[PDB]
Amino acid sequence: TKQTARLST
Amino acid sequence: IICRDVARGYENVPIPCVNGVDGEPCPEDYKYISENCETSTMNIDRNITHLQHCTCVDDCSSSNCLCGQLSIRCWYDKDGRLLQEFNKIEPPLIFECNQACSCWRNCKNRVVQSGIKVRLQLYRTAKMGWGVRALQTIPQGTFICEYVGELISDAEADVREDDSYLFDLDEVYCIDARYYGNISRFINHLCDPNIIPVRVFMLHQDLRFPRIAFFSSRDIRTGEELGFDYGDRFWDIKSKYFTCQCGSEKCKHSAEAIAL
Ligand SMILES: C[S@@+](CC[C@H](N)C(=O)[O-])C[C@H]1O[C@@H](n2cnc3c(N)ncnc32)[C@H](O)[C@@H]1O
Ligand SMILES: [Zn+2]
Ligand SMILES: [Zn+2]
Ligand SMILES: [Zn+2]
Ligand SMILES: [Zn+2]
Repeated sequence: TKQTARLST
Repeated sequence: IICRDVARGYENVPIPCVNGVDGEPCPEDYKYISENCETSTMNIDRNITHLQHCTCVDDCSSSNCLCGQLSIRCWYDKDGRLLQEFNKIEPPLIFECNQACSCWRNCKNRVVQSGIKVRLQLYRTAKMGWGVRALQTIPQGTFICEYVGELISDAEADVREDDSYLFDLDEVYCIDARYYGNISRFINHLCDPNIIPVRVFMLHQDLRFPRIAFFSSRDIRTGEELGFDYGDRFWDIKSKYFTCQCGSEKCKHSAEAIAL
């Protein structure tokens, strides 16, 4: 779980 | 028909911008770049002696091509489109031929490195701001464009105030297309996507830095918006600020679906 939104494959 | 080319001549083809929906001018709060940039010390491994390469003197259509083998097989057909049986849910890593290979620049394993071929348009959508649509028919498996922007660390991405354009490359690195980006920064999320991102290696094989390539996952009609599934690492965070407007009956992130 991260603090910022990440698009991903 | 508002801007003739948002790429300012940097792509193989112009990418016009139009707005037939509201009064917002074509966007200019970013720097268009056609290839990934660095803003800190990254030291991508470009050692040519480090490159795995093939010894083919044909067009690299044979199964003996090492570069194809690194990719499990070369997934490009004679027209540079992904094979139908390409794994669209869990894509393999693609290793294109490179400058260490014996083959010529026109071999069959160099699709992404050759850049944009299809006619695209930046346009204003009804409900998701700017988006990208096709100005032509695009058969399934066609290379569209690369997700291009600012290469930053995992740590740096996570203190970025604007987290609307962050793409995780896999301890990992991230492409932020907020301040620096190409046409891909404008592609919206669709719960019923027609393109998929694929990790590709070309002029280097530094595994920290795959390049992100979008291919059509099905045939696309002229005028259809392009979109991919951004994924849960995006929506888990973002849904607490806004909901999905893709309008699909299968929508997973609508105001409703979240409530249901
Ligand atoms: C990579 S940008 C896409 C380009 C954006 N529409 C623009 O005008 O700059 C991602 C942002 O676009 C908007 N967006 C993308 N897909 C959306 C969707 N399916 N529903 C609602 N907003 C979306 C959200 O604001 C999201 O943070
Ligand atoms: Zn080869
Ligand atoms: Zn090769
Ligand atoms: Zn080759
Ligand atoms: Zn949706």
